[PDB]
Amino acid sequence: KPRNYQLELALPAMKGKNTIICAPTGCGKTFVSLLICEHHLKKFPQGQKGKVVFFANQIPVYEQQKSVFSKYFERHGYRVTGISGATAENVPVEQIVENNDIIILTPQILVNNLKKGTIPSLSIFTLMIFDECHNTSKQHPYNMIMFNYLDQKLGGSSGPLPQVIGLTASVGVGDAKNTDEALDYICKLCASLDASVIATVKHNLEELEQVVYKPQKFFRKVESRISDKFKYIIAQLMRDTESLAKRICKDLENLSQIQNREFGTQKYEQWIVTVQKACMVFQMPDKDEESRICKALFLYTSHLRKYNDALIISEHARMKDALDYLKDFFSNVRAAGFDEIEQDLTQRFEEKLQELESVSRDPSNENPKLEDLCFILQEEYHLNPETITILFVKTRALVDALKNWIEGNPKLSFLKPGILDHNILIATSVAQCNLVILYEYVGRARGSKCFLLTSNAGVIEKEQINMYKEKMMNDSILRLQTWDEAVFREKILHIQTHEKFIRDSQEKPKPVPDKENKKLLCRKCKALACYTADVRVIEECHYTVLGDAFKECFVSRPHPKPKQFSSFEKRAKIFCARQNCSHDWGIHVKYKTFEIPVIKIESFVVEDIATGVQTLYSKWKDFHFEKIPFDPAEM
RNA sequence: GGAUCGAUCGAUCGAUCGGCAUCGAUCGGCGCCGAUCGAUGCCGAUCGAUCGAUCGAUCC
Ligand SMILES: [Zn+2]
Repeated sequence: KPRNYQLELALPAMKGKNTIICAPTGCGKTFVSLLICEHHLKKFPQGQKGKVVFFANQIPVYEQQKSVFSKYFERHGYRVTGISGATAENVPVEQIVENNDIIILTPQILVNNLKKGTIPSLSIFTLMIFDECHNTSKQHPYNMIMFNYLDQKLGGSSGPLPQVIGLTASVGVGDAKNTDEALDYICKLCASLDASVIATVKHNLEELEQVVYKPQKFFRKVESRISDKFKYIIAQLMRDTESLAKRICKDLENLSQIQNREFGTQKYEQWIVTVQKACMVFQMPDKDEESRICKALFLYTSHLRKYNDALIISEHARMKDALDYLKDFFSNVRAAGFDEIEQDLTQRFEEKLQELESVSRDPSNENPKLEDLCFILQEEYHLNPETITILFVKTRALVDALKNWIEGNPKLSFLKPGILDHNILIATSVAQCNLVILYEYVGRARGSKCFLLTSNAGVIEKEQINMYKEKMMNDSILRLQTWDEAVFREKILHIQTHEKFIRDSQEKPKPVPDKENKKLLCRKCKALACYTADVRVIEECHYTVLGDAFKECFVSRPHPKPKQFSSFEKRAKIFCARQNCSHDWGIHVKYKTFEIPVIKIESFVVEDIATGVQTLYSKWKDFHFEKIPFDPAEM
């Protein structure tokens, strides 16, 4: 039922000016959006009809919004549909838009439509609502819609432009340190989303706080381990692994430039990735030993990264969790290859494993962070026996690992399997949520706590300046609400005109396609896969090979999660077909009826025929060559 | 497969402050010392811009 708080938040969009409204709940935002839909469609007289469009970023919020919009719009004679990825092909989108009003499409569909040529203008819609509207920052699908609207408006061909109301729970601060910078960022958001009103609660603050989460920050800066025997053993393992890895390259230190590469840190992982991408462009002209040293090194660097991830886990989660992580990696990599390099590294791991299992089983080497995490979990489960603890870690490799520690520690018995009837849920990004714990990271039942366990004070100072930024954002929101309307309209017109001018400034022209027929090699294996003359791009994004000689150069493996993206259908994952390479290459797909595997340039390297230089690319847009479109008449 | 966002970290550049090292100008005392100003190199603290890596999430 609509209360005075929702009507006070929904007041400035009744007049007909765009808003960036802020409600801290989700159901209140949904009710306000439904109220704006009701008042906006009911204001039209006979002979005209409105086309209020709702945008939802993710699939579950799209399904929730589609269910709510279908449930409420039953007694008003209003039709409701929503389009998504599994709905995109089905029937053509122009017939859905032209024969309905309340489209709840996800924004990437509209971005693809306005890029294609369908939906010739944004003036068909009469109101536009943006769920989670502070995402309109840079190159977002919401921002692509807003760039289209600003090019339609400021170009001089503006017609019946839609109202551009928003929906969020936080305006955001960004890279702002002073109050003028926060005001500049909020004005930049208001100009990019093209609004002159920021609606927030100013009078009915008493009934607002009945659903507000209101966290209680309880930071605990607690020191790390002292007796690092496992770190000593595996650090010696990286030391002699890197020393034996220098028997094939005499300039491994000259490949990278990131110094202070201490083990167990993200800086070491960055050094490992940089030295892997530095070795991956190897051009020794023997072309038979080159595959051998590239395969050997790649095994060395994947072992090094696996060891570094083992100490990152052992720093955060248990010692034994690092041991099972390394044992699982060696068990999965033993079946992939049986050469001298793999056997040598595996027999080195079993020659260290006899002391590794002795060190890991020692109960005097437990992590102190896990000890006081168990202590605080014990005391909050003792205070209340129905606490749902959310646990935020940095990586998914910890997500099961801490869970195994939850399945390993005998002092706790009220913790239950909840890896994401579940007592504790451990995840990485986002319900009751009575307790939140952030383990080295940076709902209902009000009175919640948000513990933060870090071995560094930088995260504590970041959360302190985050609280200062929240207070300063609320102060800048009140300051912008105190301003006059016409000066704010002139300000957002100036800011969005400067934004449109600097957007048209960064319009790079078409790059030229390189005329040579370049050859693609494996990342880890350096085998002849295909030439670029046989590389056809299908829908200006996806690339494939129609070569008959390419068909025997790969092998198949069953896909764990097939899912029909766009008009394609996944069937299997393709891999390199050799003795001990087994490198990922792409994915087996069906377009309409053919089975032509689509590759990714991420797991490939590009070599030219004349110069012979090997180039490393991560996205297909960075690759500039003769992009011949895929013709179905050939194969 | 392709795109998008967020957190941490790295590289480069610029700005503010402090410290070390070096070269010149003025004043005072008995060639030496104290003070300030001007310039260069390095490091530390903070901020901004660009690029990248990892991790996570999202969409098509
Ligand atoms: Zn291969």
